[PDB]
Amino acid sequence: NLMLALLTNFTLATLLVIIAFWLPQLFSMKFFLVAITFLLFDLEIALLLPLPWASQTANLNTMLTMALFLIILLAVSLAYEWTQKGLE
Amino acid sequence: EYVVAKLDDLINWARRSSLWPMTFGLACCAVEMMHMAAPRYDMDRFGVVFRASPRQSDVMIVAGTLTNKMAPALRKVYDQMPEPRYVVSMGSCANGGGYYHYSYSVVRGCDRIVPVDIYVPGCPPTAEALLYGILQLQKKIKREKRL
Amino acid sequence: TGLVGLAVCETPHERLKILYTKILDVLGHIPKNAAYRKYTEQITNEKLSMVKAEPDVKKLEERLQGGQIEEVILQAENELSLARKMIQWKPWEPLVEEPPASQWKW
Amino acid sequence: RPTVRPRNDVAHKQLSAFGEYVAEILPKYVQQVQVSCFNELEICIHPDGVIPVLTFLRDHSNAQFKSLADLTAVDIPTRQNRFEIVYNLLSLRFNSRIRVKTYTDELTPIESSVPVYKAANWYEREIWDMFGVFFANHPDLRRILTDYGFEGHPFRKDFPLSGYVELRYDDEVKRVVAEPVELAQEFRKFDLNSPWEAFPAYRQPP
Amino acid sequence: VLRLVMELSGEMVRKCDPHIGLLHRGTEKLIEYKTYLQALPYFDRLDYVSMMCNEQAYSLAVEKLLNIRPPPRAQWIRVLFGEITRLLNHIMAVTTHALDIGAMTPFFWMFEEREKMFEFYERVSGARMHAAYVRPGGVHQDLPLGLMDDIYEFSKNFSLRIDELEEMLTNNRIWRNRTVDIGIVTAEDALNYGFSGVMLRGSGIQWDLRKTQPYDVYDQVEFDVPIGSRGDCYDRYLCRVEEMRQSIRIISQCLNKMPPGEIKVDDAKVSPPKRAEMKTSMESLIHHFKLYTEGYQVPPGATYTAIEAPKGEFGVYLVSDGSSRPYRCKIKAPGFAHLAGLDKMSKGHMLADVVAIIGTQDIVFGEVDR
Amino acid sequence: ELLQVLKRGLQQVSGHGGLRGYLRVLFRANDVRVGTLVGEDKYGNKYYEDNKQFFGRHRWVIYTTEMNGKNTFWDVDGSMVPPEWHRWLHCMTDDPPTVKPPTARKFIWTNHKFNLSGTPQQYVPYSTTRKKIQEWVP
Amino acid sequence: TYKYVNLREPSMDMKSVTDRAAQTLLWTELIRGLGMTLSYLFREPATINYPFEKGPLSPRFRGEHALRRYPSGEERCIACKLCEAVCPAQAITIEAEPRADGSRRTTRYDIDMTKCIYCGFCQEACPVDAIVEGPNFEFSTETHEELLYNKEKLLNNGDKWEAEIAANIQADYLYR
Amino acid sequence: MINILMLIIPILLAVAFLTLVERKVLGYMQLRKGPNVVGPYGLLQPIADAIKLFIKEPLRPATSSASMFILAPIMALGLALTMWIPLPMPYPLINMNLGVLFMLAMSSLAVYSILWSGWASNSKYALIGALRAVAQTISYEVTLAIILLSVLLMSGSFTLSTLITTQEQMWLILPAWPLAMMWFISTLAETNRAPFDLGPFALFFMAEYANIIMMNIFTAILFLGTSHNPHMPELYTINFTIKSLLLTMSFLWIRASYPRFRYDQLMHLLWKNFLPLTLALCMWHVSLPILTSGIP
Amino acid sequence: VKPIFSRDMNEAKRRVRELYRAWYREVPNTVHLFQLDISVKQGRDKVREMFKKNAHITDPRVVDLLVIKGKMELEETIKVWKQRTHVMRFFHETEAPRPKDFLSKFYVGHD
Ligand SMILES: NC(=O)c1ccc[n+]([C@@H]2O[C@H](COP(=O)([O-])OP(=O)(O)OC[C@H]3O[C@@H](n4cnc5c(N)ncnc54)[C@H](OP(=O)(O)O)[C@@H]3O)[C@@H](O)[C@H]2O)c1
Ligand code: SF4
Ligand code: SF4
Ligand code: SF4
Repeated sequence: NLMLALLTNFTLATLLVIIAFWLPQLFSMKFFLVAITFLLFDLEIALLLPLPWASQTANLNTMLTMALFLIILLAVSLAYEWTQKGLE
Repeated sequence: EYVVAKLDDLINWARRSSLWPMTFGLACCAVEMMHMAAPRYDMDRFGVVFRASPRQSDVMIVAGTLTNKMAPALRKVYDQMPEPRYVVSMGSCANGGGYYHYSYSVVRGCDRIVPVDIYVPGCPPTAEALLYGILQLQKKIKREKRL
Repeated sequence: TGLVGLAVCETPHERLKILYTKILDVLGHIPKNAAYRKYTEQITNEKLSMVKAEPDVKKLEERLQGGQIEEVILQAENELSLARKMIQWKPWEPLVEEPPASQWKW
Repeated sequence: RPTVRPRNDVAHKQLSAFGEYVAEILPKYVQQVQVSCFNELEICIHPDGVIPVLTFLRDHSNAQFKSLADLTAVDIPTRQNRFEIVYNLLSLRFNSRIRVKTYTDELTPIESSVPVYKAANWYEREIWDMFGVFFANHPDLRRILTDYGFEGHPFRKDFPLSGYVELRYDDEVKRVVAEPVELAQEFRKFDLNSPWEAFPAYRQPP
Repeated sequence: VLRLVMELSGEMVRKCDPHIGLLHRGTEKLIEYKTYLQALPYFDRLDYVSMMCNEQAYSLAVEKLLNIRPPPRAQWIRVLFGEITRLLNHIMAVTTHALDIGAMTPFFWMFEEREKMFEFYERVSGARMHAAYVRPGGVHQDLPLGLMDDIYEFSKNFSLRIDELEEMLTNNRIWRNRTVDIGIVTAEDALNYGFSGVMLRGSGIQWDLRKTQPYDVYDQVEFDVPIGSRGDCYDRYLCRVEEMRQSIRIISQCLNKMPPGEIKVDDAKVSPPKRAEMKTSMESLIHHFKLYTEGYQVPPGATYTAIEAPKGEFGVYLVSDGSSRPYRCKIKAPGFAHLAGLDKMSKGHMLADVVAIIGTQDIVFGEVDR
Repeated sequence: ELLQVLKRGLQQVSGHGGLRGYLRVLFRANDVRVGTLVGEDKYGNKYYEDNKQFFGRHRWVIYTTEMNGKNTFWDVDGSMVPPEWHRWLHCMTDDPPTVKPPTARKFIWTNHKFNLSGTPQQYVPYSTTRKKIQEWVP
Repeated sequence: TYKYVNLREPSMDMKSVTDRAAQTLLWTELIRGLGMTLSYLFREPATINYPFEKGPLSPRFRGEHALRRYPSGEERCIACKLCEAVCPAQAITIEAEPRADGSRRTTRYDIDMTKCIYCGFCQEACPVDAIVEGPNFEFSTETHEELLYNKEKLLNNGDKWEAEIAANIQADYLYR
Repeated sequence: MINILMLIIPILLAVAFLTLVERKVLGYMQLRKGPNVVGPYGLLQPIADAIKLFIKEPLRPATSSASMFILAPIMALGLALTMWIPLPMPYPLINMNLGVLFMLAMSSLAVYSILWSGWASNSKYALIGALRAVAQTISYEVTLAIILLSVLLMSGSFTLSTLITTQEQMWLILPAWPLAMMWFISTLAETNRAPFDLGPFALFFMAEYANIIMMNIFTAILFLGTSHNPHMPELYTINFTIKSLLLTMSFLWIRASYPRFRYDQLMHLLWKNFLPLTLALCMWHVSLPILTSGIP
Repeated sequence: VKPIFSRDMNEAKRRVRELYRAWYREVPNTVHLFQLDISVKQGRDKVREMFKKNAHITDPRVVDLLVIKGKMELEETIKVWKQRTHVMRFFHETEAPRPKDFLSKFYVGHD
């Protein structure tokens, strides 16, 4: 069971907190541009995720031109990051 | 009855095993405190860890001279420390102003700011003599909380 | 080739000659009776003769500097500022200020 | 002499030329007293103009000093004029050390050396701290070596070594570190001063 | 240790005003009451790293007041211990600088070797670090028979030990990435701060006190002064390591040239006589009674002396009376000069760069006092 | 080369004690080492030397079990060991009971004392002067 | 003297450019820097555990103060106030009174450990060699009162170290 | 189902007994002696740190905002321990339908552990430094996904069990030569304190050092393998542990040998320099199964 | 004239007035930003007793130096500086405090 496996880890993690809790008795907007680019790149990663699991039944010649195409534009988005990104 | 007396020593053994000191670079004494890291005379991972940190550390070594400018500064560090706290006044300046003393700026005794448990008398406090300060601290922890 | 200092070693001759000729005129505006004009002029005229005789030689730069032309140009650059400040505030020409109290020995 | 003498005088006459050269300008505004002893030169300056003296030695065709590096001050209560701010200057191109002094009492403000020398402002803060001499037209006059809640000026010979506010207790108040307590341990005042005069020629007639 | 009030436009520093002086011990007013022999151990306890390089400036200042030369032997001990401090300081100028960055190994690699260095100090003087060894009468106590063979034994293994750092730190990409291009100041405006040791010496001006002004038997010993080109933190670090490799040359030449003779000044108005001498003869013990308790009886006059510190200078300015107590002096450590540079050094740099500036300038907080 | 390294460790454990002896040099002592021992000191102090190992090292030495009245074997500081600290321990070359003899004057204490610490029978401050006398009587 | 720190362009053309680019493309010098600590790990560490092993010292070393005496009884300290005036910390205090009849040797003798910066000056200024600095490390107290030394007594209790002092002073007469 | 407890209790001991390795192996690098006084070789110290911090050490919170601060260590320890479940090993506990997708997911949610700690403190002084610590982890997770896919596109599906079978004769270090170099650096971004560094505070140590072992094991699956042997589970268990331990030494190697890269120039190593390099190799790894037949 | 200082006689008095307004506005601000300590009203009473001891005025030279000092010890709060309720506190907390009387001081015996 996956449900039994996950819940056992969290319940033991909660118990460790109580041990320390119960027993003893006596600005800058330049960071934002980095965070946004993380999200926009990971969505291109999300489109490029199926590649090892997808390419099994589909035609290779039709895929080859389209598979590289996403990575090329992923570099063009980084090419726009070279024309003055900032001090970061 | 017998289990009560033996379990108390086990908690005291935990502090006898490892003690994390504060790295105060406020002295010439602090260079001798860096000789505790120097391999020839070591308490490093024998008990001492040089990670320090203002909150996680159990021990704080007041290294040498303290001025009236640092008198409110060192006091707020002591409040951030956990309840099992031991203060070592390593150096003659820390004991009661080795030099200066009668001077306007230097605070006499350190105990006027922060209470001291272990005193180390040496100006250039030789690493050999500095090894006593930690070993005596481990020996001084004998009995805590009877009832 | 570049000098060790932040001032860029630029290949420029007669640049030293312009600044040293400029400062001589500034000295001959207000002070005349003062010794400040009478003593500084003969050092500058002695240095100007070395520039005219030696054409772009390192030995000319070695005379009373020995740290290339870039260090010698800095000596001329602040010379105009020092002469203008001496002309503005009277000290060399006039002497009339009060004497100190009689005590010196410790 | 082999071990008794440190160095024979040879550059003393060469350094005496500077004692004439600056004095050849002869300002009552600047020059006053020129003292030269033990391969060193000392000049004291009239309070009215200190900046024009410091612009001199800076650059200059005959002698290039530039560095007006180290800056001291003397506390002495014998004279009618109290303090004596002493400038120690060093040349890199010329290789010589000359001294600039001030004679004024300087409880009243004195002209600053900030426009001529960049690091002079940090030393000027120390003189206002220890001695209490204000510099006119000074940028950022802030306390360095003195305490934030310190009264008076810590160096002046008029008050004791221990001071007035020095001892800092904790005791009764949970957070507030004490100040008003004044008592300290007894500093033994030594009265060791030898009978008979130490050296001839230094004796001044009353 | 340092407060450092920071002004940050987004991430980089605009204004860096170091609100320092948190360790003003108050040596200024305190030395005024003490005699010359009494004031000696204050100078060692001023700077946290230099021991024999300290007192050296103070003793020579008294020696320029008294006009009495130290014995020819004692002067050679002064260089042998003057260069051994140039080892001690330039170890800490590298190790704690690397420890402030985040490097763990180069600190512990050198402190094994540095702990062997205090074996020399213990065998030559009482305490480990600070010693009342360099005095106005030259040198207090002679070198024992065991030490002179140990200096040669140490120096033989030292050349490989210092070169271990170069194959560890200088060759690596990290230091050519981090320390390169931080506060490139070499102009006449850089000269308007006056650092003396490193900085100006490290980049730009070829001036040094070692060659220009002799202290105790100089120019006779062969010296090598490293001068770079760029005023960045990396080239200001390279010269310090180049100082260390070209320092053993002096120590070896100190071992080569040692004339046997006097340790203190033979004239018993400056330095106390021998223990075997004072017990028998009369005048020796009376001078022993008066050189202690009472001071020196100094000639009056204002004198300024500066001997090259590995950090910069010790510009001692002693003003003297007829009395035994020196009335006011100021120790001009480069701590006042280096921290003043942070107004220009921090211009267009990150918070992490500021830590690298303090380390390369080697601002050990004991410097700032006078 | 590989066989000689493993055999050297086996000889060290077999030499000093055996099964119970090796455990005393492992649990109580920080480092285990075998070599020449003097074995002549006040109380239960051994003080060994002559071992090469490293520069500025004079063997295990070992702390005494019950020095005067502490009665401790697990934890012991440098309160133990009689007048030998300036001898074979660090400074001098000659051993205290072998070559260089301690000088007799009948002023030095016969039994060695431990550290004062926070325990009773420790160091104390005391007044010296008889002060200014004042008396009133009927 | 000049030594030069600047390399002045190590790369010129083709062969000299590629290897300077290779160290920045991958690492190489970081792997070379990894090898420095690698061999440093294998070589034996110089470490001294204090409760069993002891560190190196010298015949002349200054620690805790102790006053010596003559071989046939008698306190060696003569009471001068000599060591009092030399003391830069003013840790040592001395008030002297005549001992019973004839002899005049001390009454008050306090050395502060709250003060005292350890010089050996009091060892040097002493003509009779009373205060001789013994090889001492062990001193740890709960209070200042327990730390500062009383009227001789605890200083006279330095008999446990006076056996070492007598050995150390034999390396002190005619210095080293 | 008893095996879950046989993958938490010995794992919590492995994080505890790291304290020996993290300063003795690091010790000999710095020529210092680590643990020695506490145990025979310092084996009693790792368990002694637990008695020190858990039971006796009390709490002093800055503000304690109801649910938070006492919830952040649960997210820290919980996500670190759940990462052990999808691990292939000789045999995995409850094998997922897709392996590596679960591995990347629980690591991307492990960013919250340093996020909620920044919200726990009321002061503005701490949160600016806290967001900077998020930036160290969030940025490298972009590349971590790319370098993963290039290894997968060579051979095998997302399942971690298939990654052992594909490494039968030769390791994956040789075909993925520049990609293996990336996993030495990219893993150190997740609070390892080697290229960049920022009661319940003690619980973060038990979670952060747990991820260090996790990245050591995960690198020994993607790049190491040597042999499988289904008939003999004895040969695989010993050989896997030695390979993982050698990578643990390299993790402590960077911590001692090399200084911090600066936060600004961490975004010059990555993004400016690494992201054009990783995608160019990703472009290369798309063509590889098409140029020569290589499909699972 | 000599020496200048800053102001001449009558002008020096109005410099104190400008200094008084700047310090009067900071005592309500140094309760929320700093600490509660005592009171806002009691803090304003501490201002008036400070200027009473300084009230003499014989020469502008003495007055001008008090302005520079007044723009320093009272400036230790405006630009936000560390004190932690220890520095810049003028009033005695632990004062006895002693009184001036021939019956109160003589009973305790002093000097
Ligand atoms: N605000 C109020 O509550 C209030 C109101 C009106 C009047 N008062 C008065 O003010 C006083 C307040 O004192 P408190 O309650 O603050 O004191 P407390 O906190 O109880 O402290 C007393 C200490 O003395 C020790 N002690 C006392 N009796 C002992 C015994 N028989 N055996 C061993 N140890 C003993 C205890 O040590 P152990 O813990 O180790 O045993 C304890 O640490 C009271 O006496 C009360 O009359 C208080
Ligand atoms: S006791 Fe000595 S070494 Fe320590 S800080 Fe004071 S003067 Fe420096
Ligand atoms: S210790 Fe020596 S110098 Fe001091 S009073 Fe005694 S005999 Fe005299
Ligand atoms: S060692 Fe120095 S400070 Fe200590 S008592 Fe002797 S003279 Fe005084």
